[PDB]
Amino acid sequence: LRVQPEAQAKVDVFREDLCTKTENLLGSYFPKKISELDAFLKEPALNEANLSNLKAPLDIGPVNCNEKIVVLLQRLKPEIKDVIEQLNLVTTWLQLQIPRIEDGNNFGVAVQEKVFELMTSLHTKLEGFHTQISKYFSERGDAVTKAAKQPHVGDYRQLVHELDEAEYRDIRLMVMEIRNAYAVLYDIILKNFEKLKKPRGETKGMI
Amino acid sequence: NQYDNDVTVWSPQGRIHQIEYAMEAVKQGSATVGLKSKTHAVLVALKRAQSELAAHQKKILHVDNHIGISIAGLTADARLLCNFMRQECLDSRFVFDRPLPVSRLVSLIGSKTQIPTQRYGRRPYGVGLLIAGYDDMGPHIFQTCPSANYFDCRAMSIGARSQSARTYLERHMSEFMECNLNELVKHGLRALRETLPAEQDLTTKNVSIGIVGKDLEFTIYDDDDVSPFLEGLEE
Amino acid sequence: FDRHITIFSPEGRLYQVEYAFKAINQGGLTSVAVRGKDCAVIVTQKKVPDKLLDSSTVTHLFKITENIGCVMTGMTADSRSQVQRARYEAANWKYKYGYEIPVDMLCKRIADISQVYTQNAEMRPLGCCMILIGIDEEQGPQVYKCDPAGYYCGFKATAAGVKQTESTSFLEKKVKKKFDWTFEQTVETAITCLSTVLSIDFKPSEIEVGVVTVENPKFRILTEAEIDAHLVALA
Amino acid sequence: MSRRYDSRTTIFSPEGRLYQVEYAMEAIGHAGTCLGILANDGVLLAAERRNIHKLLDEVFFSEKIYKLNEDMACSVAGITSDANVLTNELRLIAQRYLLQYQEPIPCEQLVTALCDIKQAYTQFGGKRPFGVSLLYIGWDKHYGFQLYQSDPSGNYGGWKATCIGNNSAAAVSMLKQDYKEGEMTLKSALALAIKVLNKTMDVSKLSAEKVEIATLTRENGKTVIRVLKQKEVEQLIKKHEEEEA
Amino acid sequence: SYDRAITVFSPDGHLFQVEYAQEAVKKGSTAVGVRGKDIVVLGVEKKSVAKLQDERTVRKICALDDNVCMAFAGLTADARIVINRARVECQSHRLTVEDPVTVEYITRYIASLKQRYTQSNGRRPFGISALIVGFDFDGTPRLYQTDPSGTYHAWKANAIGRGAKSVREFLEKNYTDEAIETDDLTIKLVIKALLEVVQSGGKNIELAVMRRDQPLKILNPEEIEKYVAEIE
Amino acid sequence: TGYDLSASTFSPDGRVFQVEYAMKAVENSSTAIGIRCKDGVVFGVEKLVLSKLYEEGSNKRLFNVDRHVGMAVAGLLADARSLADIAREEASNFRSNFGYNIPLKHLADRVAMYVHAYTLYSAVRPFGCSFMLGSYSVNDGAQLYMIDPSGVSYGYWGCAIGKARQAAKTEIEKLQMKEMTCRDVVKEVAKIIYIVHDEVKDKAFELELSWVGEITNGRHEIVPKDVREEAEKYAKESLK
Amino acid sequence: VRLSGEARKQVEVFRQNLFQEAEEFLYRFLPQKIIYLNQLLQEDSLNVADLTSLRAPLDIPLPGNEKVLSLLALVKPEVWTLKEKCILVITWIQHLIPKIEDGNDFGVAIQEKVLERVNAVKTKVEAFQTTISKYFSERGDAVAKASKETHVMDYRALVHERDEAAYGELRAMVLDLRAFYAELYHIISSNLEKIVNPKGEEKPSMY
Amino acid sequence: VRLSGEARKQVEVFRQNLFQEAEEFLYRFLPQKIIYLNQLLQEDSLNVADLTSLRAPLDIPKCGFLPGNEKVLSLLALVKPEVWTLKEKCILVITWIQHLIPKIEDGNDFGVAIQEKVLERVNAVKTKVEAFQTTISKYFSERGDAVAKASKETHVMDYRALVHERDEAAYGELRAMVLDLRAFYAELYHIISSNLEKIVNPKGEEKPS
Amino acid sequence: SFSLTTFSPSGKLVQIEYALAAVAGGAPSVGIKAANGVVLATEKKQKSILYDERSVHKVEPITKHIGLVYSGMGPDYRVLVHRARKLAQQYYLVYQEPIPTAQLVQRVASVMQEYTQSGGVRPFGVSLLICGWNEGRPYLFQSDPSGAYFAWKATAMGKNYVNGKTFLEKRYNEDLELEDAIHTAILTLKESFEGQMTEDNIEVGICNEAGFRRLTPTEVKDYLAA
Repeated sequence: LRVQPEAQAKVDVFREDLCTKTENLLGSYFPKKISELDAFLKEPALNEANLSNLKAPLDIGPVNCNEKIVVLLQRLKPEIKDVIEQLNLVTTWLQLQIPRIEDGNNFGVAVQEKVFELMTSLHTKLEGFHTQISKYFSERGDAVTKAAKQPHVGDYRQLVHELDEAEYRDIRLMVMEIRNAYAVLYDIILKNFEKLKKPRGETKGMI
Repeated sequence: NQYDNDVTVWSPQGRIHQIEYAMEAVKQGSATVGLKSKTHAVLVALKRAQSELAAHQKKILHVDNHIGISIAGLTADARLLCNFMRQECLDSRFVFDRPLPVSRLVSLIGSKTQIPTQRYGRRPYGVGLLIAGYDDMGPHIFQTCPSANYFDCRAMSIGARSQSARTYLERHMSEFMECNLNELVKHGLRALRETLPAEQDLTTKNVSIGIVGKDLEFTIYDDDDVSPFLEGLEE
Repeated sequence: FDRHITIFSPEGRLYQVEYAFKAINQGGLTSVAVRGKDCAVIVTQKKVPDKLLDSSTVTHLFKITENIGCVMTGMTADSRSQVQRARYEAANWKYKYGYEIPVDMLCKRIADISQVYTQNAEMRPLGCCMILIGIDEEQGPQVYKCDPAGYYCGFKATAAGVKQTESTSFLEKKVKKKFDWTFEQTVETAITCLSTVLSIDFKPSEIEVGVVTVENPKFRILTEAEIDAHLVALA
Repeated sequence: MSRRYDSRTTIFSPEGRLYQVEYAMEAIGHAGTCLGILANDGVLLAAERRNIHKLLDEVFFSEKIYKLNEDMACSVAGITSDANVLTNELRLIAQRYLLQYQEPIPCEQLVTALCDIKQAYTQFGGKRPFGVSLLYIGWDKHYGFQLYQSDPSGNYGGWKATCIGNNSAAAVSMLKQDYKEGEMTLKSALALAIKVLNKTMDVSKLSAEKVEIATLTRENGKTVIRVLKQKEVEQLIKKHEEEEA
Repeated sequence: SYDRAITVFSPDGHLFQVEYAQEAVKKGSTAVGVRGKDIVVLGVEKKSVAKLQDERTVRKICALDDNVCMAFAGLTADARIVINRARVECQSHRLTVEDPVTVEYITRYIASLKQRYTQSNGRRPFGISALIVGFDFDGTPRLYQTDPSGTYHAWKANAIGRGAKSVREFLEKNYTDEAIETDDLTIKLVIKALLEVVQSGGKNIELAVMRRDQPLKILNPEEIEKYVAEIE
Repeated sequence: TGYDLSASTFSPDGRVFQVEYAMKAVENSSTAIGIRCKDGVVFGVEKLVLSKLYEEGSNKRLFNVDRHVGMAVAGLLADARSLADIAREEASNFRSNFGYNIPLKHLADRVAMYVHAYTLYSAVRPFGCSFMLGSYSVNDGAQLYMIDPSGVSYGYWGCAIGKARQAAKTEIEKLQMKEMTCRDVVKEVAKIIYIVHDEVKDKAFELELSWVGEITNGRHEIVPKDVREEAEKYAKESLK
Repeated sequence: VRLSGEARKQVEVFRQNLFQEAEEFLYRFLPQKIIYLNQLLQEDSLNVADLTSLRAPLDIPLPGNEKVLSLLALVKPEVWTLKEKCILVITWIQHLIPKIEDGNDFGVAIQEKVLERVNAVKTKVEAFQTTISKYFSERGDAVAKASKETHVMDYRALVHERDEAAYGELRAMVLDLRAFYAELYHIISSNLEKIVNPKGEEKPSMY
Repeated sequence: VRLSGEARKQVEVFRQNLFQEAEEFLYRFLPQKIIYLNQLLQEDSLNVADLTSLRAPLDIPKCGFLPGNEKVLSLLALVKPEVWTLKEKCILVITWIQHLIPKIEDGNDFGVAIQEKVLERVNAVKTKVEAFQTTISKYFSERGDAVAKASKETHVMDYRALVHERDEAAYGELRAMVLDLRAFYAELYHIISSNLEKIVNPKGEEKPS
Repeated sequence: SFSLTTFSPSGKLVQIEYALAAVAGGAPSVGIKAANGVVLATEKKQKSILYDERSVHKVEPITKHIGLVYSGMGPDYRVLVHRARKLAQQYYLVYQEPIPTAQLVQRVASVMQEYTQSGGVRPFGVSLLICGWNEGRPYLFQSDPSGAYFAWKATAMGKNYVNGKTFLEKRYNEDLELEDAIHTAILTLKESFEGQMTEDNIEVGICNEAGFRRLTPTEVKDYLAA
């Protein structure tokens, strides 16, 4: 193929843009959000010792939700949307830093393969975390409907109360997991950066 | 699978794949043909050039005054073994002061190829040989294999597409005995035609021959003497 | 890994040595030898599967020297190979130490040969175990057995081949009751031992029995006429 | 001859390292603590004893301490098997020196002579390398009192004070603090080594049997090497006990 | 004995063995040398710790002859074998020829050992690369580096070890006809080349210089601080 | 499994499969038979014609180890000619040692010992050929021995090697071969050769016969073409 | 590195403070929860195997069960608190993972096996809470369909089969939790040498 | 550990029970069930060549009763006890062979590996036997739901033709199961009896000590 | 020709590790050094009466004043026997004196080292226990396949050797006569051995001022009377 010095340079600008983003991620974004979610977990709303107050009473239309849990969901979701997109910036950056396929200097190549797969595994976990949030939306609404479908059994209202607990319990766990999603993201990319951004090549021999 | 790694390990059917891969190495070389009469013997060798500007390689190697040979296989494996064949023939005139019997020489060729087979780490010699020679009993056409097997032959054709020649060698085998030197060249060059493609056929550049006879010592012809030999021959 | 060459297994065993044991039962024969008061008798089965097979050329009773008899249980190829070397070692004793080698020192050097095969991964052990008899001028008759591992011990009676525990079980009947061991009465137990386990009732032509006594220190194989005299009388 | 049974110990790692060499130093890392100190008036080499049993004899001399020649001595940390051959080879090398040059061997020559043998086995031959690290002490006419350290890879270097085996980095950290270059003598270095040996050893109740101390000094033109008797070590224990508490 | 082929070809023809040997060369300490007019200057960083290790046994600057010295970066164990065997052959040359050894004549022998031992049966390739520098007849200096693959080449200025390419970038740009014109310029240029790889450096930097027929001289650390004292 | 890779490695059942596979290669070789009688030992071999392009007398399957010792090999021809010269070296070194012709039992032992030597080492390979050894003398008499790829010799009144063996051995048992004379035995040898070969896979062949005994004066000698054709006509009385 | 030189020290929060805080959890929190469940195993509600004595009175041709709920009040915080601490153990191992290197992977393989066993314990407590939610869903659907069924005494009587199963499983959960608490400290403390210090870094500088 | 002499007898009597059951299964149950199922294959019920006449069409509407196929039901009553008896007795063979595994070693497990390969082949048959038990209950769930679905749907008649496929597929499976079951008893006898030497004695016990 | 013994990822030798595990399960063997003599009592067990006890003996002398017992493989021991005896020969060739036990065990243990390095060979599977008498002071040494030789007043080797060491730790102390050394060596041997104890089941030998001598079954029966 022929070389186009204009359009291909713009592609190189795109790679350098992801390099500048990755530098802003490691230097500023990652460590500041980690300490931000740490203080976010210290919020007394996530430290609640009594989940009986978190149970939403159902009148069995007079149907409501727990305002504390829903707001805690609305506080966690943007942090989940931030970790997914910043991870996609790292995911594309890792792939574009992989050199051409050769037989030699494949040690660092296999290292870039394992580190790249660690971010795909995190991306799958992050999608599952937000899915559980939308999952409890359908499960709680249907469980309240089942309580009104049979206005006798009390286990349906206890199921919604258990779902209210299941929501809040998963919130505090996901806050730790999203905070770990930042820490594991920051640790791995900081541990492969300095000499591991270009681990092999650019040496060959003098002659 | 695991049984092709060396010669020594036998396959569960009792076969050695490395010997098979050596016997298939000979078929990857040039196609040469040879024949003998009740008097003379003619070895027709096909020469191939590496490129268009490159000269044609030499497929004929002079061994003894009455003996000649054509090589088909790995070039250097023939060379080291040619140094062995010539040494044994020089040793024959160094000791016995006589031309070495062609049957005795080929028996020494097989013994040299039996040595690498039974030992691990040694590769067998992957070159095949079509050798001819004249003695008190007349001319003889012999063929050798990298498997160390060697046969006595009236006429043979080795290399790729050799059966179209061998089929020709079967039909005219009755005439091969009573023809004279000029006719043996005509049958030999027409036998080479069957191993050749349908485009490039016969040129004195890439085609060379050699002849041994009753009182005639082995002599190699290339161009000047081959040109009248090609004249007067239909395909 | 431990099951290919001879090296310590995870439990500290040697599987190549154990397969050398399992190579003994692959012979398809059973032999027995009993140490008597004045005598030592070996009884083994003579197998002639083919009518064209020469019976005189098939013998399981071997002679290491004049006063020492031998019988081999195991791979036939390994058996005849060890006996040739056993005769090389037995003659080396006399050429060095001056007198006929005793059965104990003979089993020791033969066992030391198997020790070299075990410790070294270059050479494989032999799949044959040797049973030697004889009479020492001091302690009387001496009957020993050497396994391919190199272990030998003084045996009042020996058992080898397909039948081992069952052959020894019948030998335990004689030694525990403390039976009188004489030339005929040891042949009485030896034939009965192999006949009851295989359910055959061997004929004189089906077996061969070597014997050695104080009055006849020279080892000799009994003739079918004598074996028949030791059969009907023992029936 | 089967090429499946060959591990090919000459293979370089993708980082340019040798596996059999790195595994050798790890086996040395489990060896007992051995240290030495270069001082103005003499050299001091002390070590612990890991084997402790009521039925042990030890009717010999020291455990990990050997004497190379009249003017030199060594310690041992590693596999005791490979230590016996190295101790023999060092003595053979130091004696082959006495053949041609007929003089006490300089402490630098004996080190580089064995190290050339260590790297030859890692270079070729297919045999495993050596699992022993050695410390060297002695005096020579040129450089005087000397203390050296050797690694199984064949690398060596001069040291004023060092430690090998268990608790090596802990003793080295204390040598960077208390040790005074060109000031403390052999007498002061003796009390310092006992202090380092007691603090770096987590096993309590240090006894004259559990530890070993050897001194080499030159007095009146003759090299004097000796191993302190258990009573003499017990006297030093009584001295350090008062110092400690 | 142990007889088998160690270094073998790959599908691409490259040799994984030799390539890994050059990786150990890259991880060695930084050493540099530069050809002056009548002088040559060698230098190497030293990584001594806590005044403990003696400075007598650390020296990586070795002399093959009165007119030929050298410096190495790589495995310190393999260098001691090559330096010794080079000196044995270098003086065996003076046995064969009364005239001294030209720097090119010892380089061809040295690199030849890295050729043989790499392709030899059962042997191992060397993990070192060294700069052989010296003075030929008439006083013309020469600087040669070997390769674990066995190749050698001539250089006006060269460096080895970690960051060897970075030192050459300094040398490639700042080496002109103005460079190494006098003694003061040669000394400063070699120091300024090492000033970039200075990391907690101080006195630890070691230097040596050889002038015409004078033997190799080591410049003491006190004059190092005096020549580093002038950076303007 | 890896147990049958080298002959030095034993199988889990205590066997060497490398020697077994060398025996399976012998089963693909052409059939050769022999019979001993009071008059001598008669040899025969089925020599398959591979092509009409081969000269008469090519690929001779009748091997002569020593003046009184004949040999017929079925197996790999490469290992056949190897052991052929090696067996001649043992007979020549015997004469160079003891000054006469080696007896057939002593020759079969030395040859079989050298066959078994290669089964022990993993750096070599065992022989893939099996052969019979006949001999005749006035003191000994007609003798026939066969050596397998494992290097073990067995005395035989008759033997068959190659593809078809057990079928030819039973046909020999149906009639007493001892009282017969080599003139009448070659009539049965050619009779068995025609029974073994049919036209299914193989196309054509040639009869290679050899005699040792009183007719040949105790020396190994090939059968002439005149007697061979006459011996065929005796078999043509029934086969045809 | 061209990275921002600020907030990089914030890793010492989870690499030192939370790191040493997770240290205290091993020899203090974990054994405190072992003896805690030992008191929970003394509850007679879990120890009764009798179907009729365990099951609550059921009015069907609507009462619930508060006896299992009081047992759930003990079990639910135990499976969740363990799940939270297992997340801390994952992070505690994450900071101990060294940088990319060839050798010294033995301690790294230990960190991978132990962390995978922590994910196994996390999977078990998720299956515990899932079964806890199934107590309300299955029994809630059981008595709801049973309320519609009159002439059927089979499906109506089979409702109490999951009522007995709830008690037997919760006691099996508490027994598994005590095994989990013991295995966490036992596995980590045994490998503690290689987990905290996977690389001794005794390799000579050879400089 | 320590235990009373009566507890030893409770374990020994248990081992003696499996010994008599495994030996009786091999030399009695196996040859009896092979010829028993061979007679069922010779029965004219499974020899019917025309499968289209074996269908049981039902009316598609005080509604009338809707029985199944009388021939399939009667043949399921023959196949079912052979499915249970074969499964139950193989389990006793799985148990009896499992007790013959000696103390776990690090090698010489070839006899144990043979025992494992026997158990794997029995487990492979056991799964196929459980698949036949599913097929027995399949005909009742498939035809039952399909006929009532064909009953409530009078517009789509070919549901009954799908029910007719359940008739031909069942009868085809009826002879197939009886043929496969008889093959299973034959495979068990061939695997157990031929390898019985290595099952009872997995170790040659060549120990020279 | 390539070394079969290599360094593990943990630094230990893998091949010699199984060698030590092999000698740990051998025949029980004990020894005691007390007063002017050393008592060696081993276990020779025969599986049947057909076995002749006079043909094979486990306790073998190295020389007049030195003797040796073993727990481990049979074949590897006889190889040690020939080489150690030949080493004592080559000793007496050069030095023309009885060999000291310290020098005998040292160079024999070096042979065990040679096969942890040289290729194509396995290490020895035998742990040697050496007894010697020189200059009036008794010697009891213990060597294993690793090549490291130690010295002990009393020890145990073979199956259940840990119990024999702990038993002698409690029971055995100083000031025990040779007569008490035999009876103490029997008591520690009664613990490791199981079943009826006869003169053929145990093979006992001692070394004293008169040199190393093996006990006859007659006097062993006298010690079987307690």
